[PDB]
Amino acid sequence: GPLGSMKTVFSPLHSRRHVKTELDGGLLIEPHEKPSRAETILARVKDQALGEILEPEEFGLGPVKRVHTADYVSFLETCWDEWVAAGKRGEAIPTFWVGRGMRARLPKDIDGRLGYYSLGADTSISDGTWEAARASANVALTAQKLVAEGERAAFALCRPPGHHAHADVFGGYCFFNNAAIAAQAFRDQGYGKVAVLDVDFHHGNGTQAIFYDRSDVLTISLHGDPDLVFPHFLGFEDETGEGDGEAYNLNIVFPPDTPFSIWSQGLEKACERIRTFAPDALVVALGVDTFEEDPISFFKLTSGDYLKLGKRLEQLGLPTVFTMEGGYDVDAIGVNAVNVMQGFEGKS
Amino acid sequence: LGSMKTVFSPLHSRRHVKTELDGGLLIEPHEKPSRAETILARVKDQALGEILEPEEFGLGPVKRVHTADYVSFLETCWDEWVAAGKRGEAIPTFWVGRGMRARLPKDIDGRLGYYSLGADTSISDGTWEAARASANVALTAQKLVAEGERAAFALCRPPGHHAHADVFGGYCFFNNAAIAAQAFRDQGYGKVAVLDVDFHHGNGTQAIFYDRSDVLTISLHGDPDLVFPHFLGFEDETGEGDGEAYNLNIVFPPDTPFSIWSQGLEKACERIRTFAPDALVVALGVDTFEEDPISFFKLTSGDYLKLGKRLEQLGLPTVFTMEGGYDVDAIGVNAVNVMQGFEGKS
Ligand SMILES: [K+]
Ligand SMILES: [K+]
Ligand SMILES: [K+]
Ligand SMILES: [K+]
Ligand SMILES: [Mg+2]
Ligand SMILES: [Mg+2]
Ligand SMILES: [Mg+2]
Ligand SMILES: [Zn+2]
Ligand SMILES: [Zn+2]
Repeated sequence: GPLGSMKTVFSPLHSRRHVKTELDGGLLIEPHEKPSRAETILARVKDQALGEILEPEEFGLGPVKRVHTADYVSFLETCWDEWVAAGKRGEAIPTFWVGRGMRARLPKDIDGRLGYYSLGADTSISDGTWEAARASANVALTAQKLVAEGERAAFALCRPPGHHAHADVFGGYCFFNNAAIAAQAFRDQGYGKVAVLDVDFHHGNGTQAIFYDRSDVLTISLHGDPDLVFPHFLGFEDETGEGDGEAYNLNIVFPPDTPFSIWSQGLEKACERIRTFAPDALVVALGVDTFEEDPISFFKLTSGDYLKLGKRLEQLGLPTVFTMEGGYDVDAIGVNAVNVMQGFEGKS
Repeated sequence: LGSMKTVFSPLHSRRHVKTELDGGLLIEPHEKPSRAETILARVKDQALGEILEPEEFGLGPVKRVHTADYVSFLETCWDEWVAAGKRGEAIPTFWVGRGMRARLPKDIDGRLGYYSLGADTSISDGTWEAARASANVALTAQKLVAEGERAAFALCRPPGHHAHADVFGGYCFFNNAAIAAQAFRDQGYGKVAVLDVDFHHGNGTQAIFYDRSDVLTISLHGDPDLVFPHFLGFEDETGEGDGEAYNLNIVFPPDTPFSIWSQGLEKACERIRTFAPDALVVALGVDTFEEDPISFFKLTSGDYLKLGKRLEQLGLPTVFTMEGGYDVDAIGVNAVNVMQGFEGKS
């Protein structure tokens, strides 16, 4: 496509995930991660003529299982059917989990397995969750293929998001780690080193965990202080990797009310870390829940700041896949996410 | 025929939560105040023995079992929850998933998950007061036995046996049975056995004494592959370190009746005989009952008389702590039948 354009991959199958309940503050509420998020971004991609929009190819479970365990993939496929067959009347929500002092032992019971495979209770599973998660991973893999076959960049309009999912744990509205799947696909195709930069408001705990003992995939996240927000139990600045991965994970933490003038100092530190890592490809886990009107987050970026973010990311000079993560003010989510892509393409 | 004293606190009614997460829905809680009131009414109706209010022992004996940080959390959780703007009862949303750090966070939601093993045990106003009262009920029962009674009935509510040193869940906050067992040890009883006949595994009691040989922990329960607590309670868990061979789990499948369950009871009694303890704590649940709404054994009301009789034959100073049992219209008959069987009713 012409200079100033970027392709977007989008699957209509995201609408197969449309849960009705989310545990929040002790109540079952309307979920934050709703289908209109993807539809609003897509409409803005079309309205601004960002570039070609294409549906994903089907890559099968192979590339997903380069990152996720077979038992976990099997669990996600059967969980809903087993839940209904066991007589439960609500959506599939964990009630019990492996508390501190208990065994990490897989039980037969579906409630037990729900808790074994989860890190939170705000991510209901229902009919179509499996199909939407599969399509979202294929969206990311199709974007990776576009870039591997010649595009400078591509936008993977993933829903559900991915960066909170571990090799065998779901939560934070995520099931398959689309960013990690794209990064591993780059590695499997002969890209020697890959960086994953997580600019979503929340820590990419799943991505950090998946590559934690590796030096061939650099993981960086900017996020709200986990002492104060999800995911609470990872994301601290003292987590720098393990074994061969020591010095190849970087967390940058910010307090409530942080604006772009401060957040972008952390962005500059992340970009300098990417420069010294010198990767062959970049995956950006993009959330716009850093926005000043986001209902669940406490940074203060403006819509115009997303143009600046995209410009700065283009200056890294790397083949780049963007995977859509969070962002919950639906009025502005399309403007904000597409502003990143437009800034990358030279707008403003 | 014989008499047994019962300790009961009216402060149990301070815990009266409205919601329990169950099957993806917020339902009426199973662990409800009428459980304790129905048992107490039957204790009075049968003239089992004197009924006493608990003494206030303070937090010393509780902190012999539970960590100071956990005890502090339980006192402030509800106030912090309300001040943070939450509109429901206090229920964990996130926890330490496999692969995350066991690191205590500042946030109240984060601490709720750190200190819990499940989301079915809502916290609200008065939970702290009722949990403190329930531990005092167990400690008063232990005092009665140490001062000469053969046995005493601690009519605890909330129950206790699923609580670890620093984890609440399964309707439990303080491990009343563990607190009573440790009180026996602290008063010079060299060996103590804790026998858990509740339908569910006493995972908290197991964890608290797991590396210890001075407190023998035995539980009969439904197979954790199939029921709470799922991640402890298996027969291969026999202890750790010096505690090796001082934990015994006996597991049964759905539909198990007393004629089979009592064979496991006999194996537990033989292990207790060779251990030869100086005191016995029985974590007593009657959710082994054939009509219990969340459990799958098939004991009848008359079987609880036989259970009480068999426990008396151990010949030990015995504290009964009330745990589960959720078929309310039979809970009084069932629980008091254990005490009356202990005293000689058949
Ligand atoms: K982030
Ligand atoms: K790494
Ligand atoms: K038991
Ligand atoms: K033990
Ligand atoms: Mg179950
Ligand atoms: Mg919070
Ligand atoms: Mg009944
Ligand atoms: Zn986010
Ligand atoms: Zn029970």
